[PDB]
Amino acid sequence: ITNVPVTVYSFPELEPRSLESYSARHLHLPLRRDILHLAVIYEGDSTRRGMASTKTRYEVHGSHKKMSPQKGTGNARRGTRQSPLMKGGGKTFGPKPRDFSTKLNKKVYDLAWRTALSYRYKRGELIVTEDGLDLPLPNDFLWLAGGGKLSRELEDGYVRKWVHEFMTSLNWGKEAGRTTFITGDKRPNLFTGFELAGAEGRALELWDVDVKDLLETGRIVIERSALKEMIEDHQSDLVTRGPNLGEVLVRAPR
Amino acid sequence: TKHPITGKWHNPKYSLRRQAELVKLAQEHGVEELLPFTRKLNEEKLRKRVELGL
Amino acid sequence: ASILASLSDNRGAYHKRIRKGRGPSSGYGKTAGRGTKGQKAHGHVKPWFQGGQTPLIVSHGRKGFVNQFAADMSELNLEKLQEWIEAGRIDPTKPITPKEIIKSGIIGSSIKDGIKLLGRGKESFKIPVTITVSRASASAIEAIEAAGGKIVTRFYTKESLKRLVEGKSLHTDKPLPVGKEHVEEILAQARSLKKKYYRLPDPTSRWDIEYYRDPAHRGYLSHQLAPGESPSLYFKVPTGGEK
RNA sequence: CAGUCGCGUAAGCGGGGCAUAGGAUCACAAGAUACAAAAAGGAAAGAUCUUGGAUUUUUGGAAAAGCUACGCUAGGGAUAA
RNA sequence: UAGAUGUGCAUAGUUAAACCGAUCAUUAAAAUAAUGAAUAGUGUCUAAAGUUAGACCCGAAGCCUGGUGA
RNA sequence: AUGUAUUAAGGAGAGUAUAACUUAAUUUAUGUUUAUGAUAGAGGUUAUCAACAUAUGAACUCUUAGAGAAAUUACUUAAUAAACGAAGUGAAUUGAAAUAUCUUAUUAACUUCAGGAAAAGAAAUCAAACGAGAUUCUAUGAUUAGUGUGAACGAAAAUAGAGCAGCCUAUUAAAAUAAGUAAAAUGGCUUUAAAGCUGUUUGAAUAUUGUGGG
Ligand SMILES: [K+]
Ligand SMILES: [K+]
Ligand SMILES: [K+]
Ligand SMILES: [K+]
Ligand SMILES: [K+]
Ligand SMILES: [Mg+2]
Ligand SMILES: [Mg+2]
Ligand SMILES: [Mg+2]
Ligand SMILES: [Mg+2]
Ligand SMILES: [Mg+2]
Ligand SMILES: [Mg+2]
Ligand SMILES: [Mg+2]
Ligand SMILES: [Mg+2]
Ligand SMILES: [Mg+2]
Ligand SMILES: [Mg+2]
Ligand SMILES: [Mg+2]
Ligand SMILES: [Mg+2]
Ligand SMILES: [Mg+2]
Ligand SMILES: [Mg+2]
Ligand SMILES: [Mg+2]
Ligand SMILES: [Mg+2]
Ligand SMILES: [Mg+2]
Ligand SMILES: [Mg+2]
Ligand SMILES: [Mg+2]
Ligand SMILES: [Mg+2]
Ligand SMILES: [Mg+2]
Repeated sequence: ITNVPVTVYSFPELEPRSLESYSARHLHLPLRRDILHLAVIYEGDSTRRGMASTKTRYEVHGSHKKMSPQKGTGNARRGTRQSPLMKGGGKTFGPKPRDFSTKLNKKVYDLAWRTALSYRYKRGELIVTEDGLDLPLPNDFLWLAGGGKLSRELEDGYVRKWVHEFMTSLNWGKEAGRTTFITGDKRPNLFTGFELAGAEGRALELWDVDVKDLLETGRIVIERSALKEMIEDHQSDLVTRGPNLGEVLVRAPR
Repeated sequence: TKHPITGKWHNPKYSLRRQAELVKLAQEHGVEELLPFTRKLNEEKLRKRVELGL
Repeated sequence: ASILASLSDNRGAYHKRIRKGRGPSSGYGKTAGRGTKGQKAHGHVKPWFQGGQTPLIVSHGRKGFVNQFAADMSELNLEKLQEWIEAGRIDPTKPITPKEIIKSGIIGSSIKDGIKLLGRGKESFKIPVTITVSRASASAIEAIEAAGGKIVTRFYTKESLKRLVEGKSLHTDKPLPVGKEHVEEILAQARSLKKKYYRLPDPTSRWDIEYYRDPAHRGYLSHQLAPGESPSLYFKVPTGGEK
C-alpha cells in the first residue's frame, strides 16, 4: 500500500491512542547501505576540527645560512638547518589547518534521513508518542527538589536510581541497547534525567539530531509533532512538483 | 545660490547623491510632497522624459 | 552486527590509491614512474613548450575576433512551448511574458540578455497564444499567427528582465509616449500604483531602434511607421518610375 | 560544381612552363568586405578576403666579440696530461 | 502568512563576426549546385590527473639590499 | 592552529622569609557569605586551617637630566620597545628554457612622521537611456574585458557577507564655495590611447535660463 500507519502512544503507559498515516516513501523506503554510508560519513567531515598544523622548512626558526662549505670538509654538503634531513628540520608534507568537510546533495541527504527513519520503522524501533514527552518523575520528589529541602547529592542520587528502575521495567535501559528521546523543545525532567543516568539512554532536541544519531541506539522515542516536523524538513526529493504527511486515521478519544 | 558679496556659486547644501537619498527615503513614508523641487524627484524624472523624450 | 558497523559504499565506487615511492613490489618504487634522470624527473617542463618549434598559433596566427557586444539570447522553440502548455505549466489564456517564461523553467534557470522564439516544431503548433519576447524568427512569427495568436517583440536588457521576475517593474507592450499631451495621464498612473516601480527601457541605438521599428519582427515600435516608410533610420525606399 | 573567356570543322583542351632547384606569423602598406563600433550619432583602433616589400640565408624564422696559467659551481669522464 | 532575493552549467546550431536560426557559413544577387556542422544534461563521493602555488626529496657557484669590523 | 573577549610602552642590573618580591623585599582596614558555603575546638613561625568584593602602606639602580667606559658620577618629585600604519627612495635573485621591453615588483629593504590603531571616506563616483548612491574588510564576477612580439600581467559594473552614519550648528569647533588652479606643449610615472601623479615653459570659465568635470 502507498501509505503506512503510525501508532501514537501515551509515553508513560504506552497505550495506542491515535493512528496516523504516512507515505511509503517516508517510512517504508528500501534499505540503501551505500546512501546511508555517504550521509553518516558526510556528517563526520563537518564535525571535524581540522586544525592540526606542522612547520615546513620555510617556517622553522633559525637562520638560512649554509651549514657546511660546498666542498672541503669531506662530509655531505648541507644547506640550511631547516631541511627535513636535519634534526629539527621541518616536515615537508605535514598536516596543516584546512577544511575536511565534503558536499552531499540536499536530495541525497534527505533520502538518507528517511532511509534511516524507515530502517527503524520496519524493525519496530521507531516508537512515536504524543506531545509532552517527559519523564513522569514522582510528584513528591519534584516538590522537594523545587523547594530546596533536598541537597544536590540526594537530588542527583535519586534521579539516577529512578531512571534506572524505570527504564528496566520498560525493557528500555542498558540491558536492552538504549533509547534516544527526540523532542521539539528542551524539557527539564527528561534532559536532566538522562544527564545523570546516561547509561539508560539520552535525549535530544529536534535541531540536534543527525542521520548518525537515529542509528546509534536501540530504539528511537520521538514525539508526534517532532516526527511531523522531521519528515517535512527532509522530503526535498519528494516535494518537487502531496503525499500523506500526518494524515489521521483514528483520532484520540478525548 | 550665488553669493551677493562674493559673486560665487555656493554648492547646494545637499549634493546630488544626498538629494537622491532624501527622495528615496521620503518616498518610503509618503512624504515626497514636502521636499522642494529636485531633479531626483520621481515625478520630475518622468515628466522630463514624457515632455521631451530621448 | 550493528548498522553503523555494516555500512559501506558500493564496491564500484572505490578505486586503487597509487602511493609512489613505497617499494619495488608496489610497481611504483624507485623512479616513481618518472623514467631515468631527465628534465621530467628533475624539474618541470612549461606546458606551452614544444621543444623549440614554433606553435601553429604563432605560425598561422589567431583568426577573427570575439564580439563583446553581441546579445546573449535565451533560445526558445515552439516544440518546447507546446509541451509546457499541454502539461499545464504555462497558461495559454493569459499573456505569456518574460516573467512567466522565466519562472516556468522552459528557458532554464539563467536570465540572459533576451529571449528569442525559434521555429523548431512549427508544424504541430496549433495553440492560440499571446506571447511577448525580445525576438522571433520569421518561421516562428507566422507559425504563431497561423494558429490564431498574437506575437509582439519588445526591447529588454539583462537588468530589466531581472526586475520583471522580481516584480520591481511592470510589463507593458508599448513604448513611453512623447509630448506634453501625455504627462497628465502617465503621471496619474504612477501615483495610483502606490509603489516604486521601475520603467522598462526603450531602445536607444540605431540598430536596436530599427529592429523593433519594422513589422517583419513585429516590433512594438512598428506603429510609428507609415505603409510606404522604411524601418531604417537612414535608408529610404526609392521610387519606381521614369523621370 | 557555379561564374565567363580563348582556341578548334568537331571531339574537346586550358586553374602557366617536359618533370625534378624561391620560407610563415607579427609589424607595415595598397585595394575590397559592411562584420562589431565601450552612453548615443560618427570616427579611431580592430575582424574577414586579396596582394606587396625578407642572404627573416642559423632559410619551423635572437639585433650579439674575445681572454682567464688566479678562475668558481654543477656534472660527464664521448680519452682529454 | 505571503512575495522576492543570492555565482554557475546545460537546454541549438552556425560564422572571423553579427544578422540569421533547424537551419547557418563561402558563392561580390539569390537559388538542395557543391562542401562542413545536429539531439542528456547536472551534482556528489572514491581514485587518477592537467594548471598555478616550495609542488616528490636533498644539493651550488653566484646576484641585490640593510648592517658589522682597522 | 583557529575562534571569542579584553587591553594599547617594553626590558635589564642588584637585593630579598627559595610558593610569598623591592632595603617596609609575607603592610594595614572595610563589607558579605561561611558546608543549606564557594566553585561552639587547636593553631601569630608548631604561623599564614578563608574565599569573594572594595580600599590601602611600601615599591631600589639603569635604559631615562647633564657628562660617561649603561646600571657610575652628579642632581632631581628629569621618565614610552618591537610589530602594525602613511608618505618618500626603491633593487636583485626568479620567468621568458639566452636576452635588452616585460616579469620578479608600487615587492624586500631603508628613511621620515603618527596613533592605539593608522589610512580612507559622505561623489567634479559609477552607469547607459533603466538606474545605483561614502569609506574599509572577504569572496564571486575573473586563468574575464584588456594589455603585451611573447612569457605573463590583469580591471570595473554588479552580486553576497561583515559593519552601517551622516554632515558644515561638522559634538569640538573648519569655507565668506576655492586661479598660476583646471588645462595645453614637452620630459617622465601610472596605464589600454581615457582618467589620475609630475619637473620645465605657458594658461581658462561662473550654474539645468545648460557655466565647469567625466
Ligand atoms: K601514473
Ligand atoms: K637517479
Ligand atoms: K626566447
Ligand atoms: K585576452
Ligand atoms: K592623461
Ligand atoms: Mg642567504
Ligand atoms: Mg620542529
Ligand atoms: Mg572524505
Ligand atoms: Mg582504473
Ligand atoms: Mg615496474
Ligand atoms: Mg610516467
Ligand atoms: Mg624521460
Ligand atoms: Mg630558434
Ligand atoms: Mg559611440
Ligand atoms: Mg565613449
Ligand atoms: Mg632551423
Ligand atoms: Mg622542413
Ligand atoms: Mg665510452
Ligand atoms: Mg549557442
Ligand atoms: Mg643621560
Ligand atoms: Mg641618571
Ligand atoms: Mg575582487
Ligand atoms: Mg567647487
Ligand atoms: Mg593636471
Ligand atoms: Mg576627455
Ligand atoms: Mg581632469
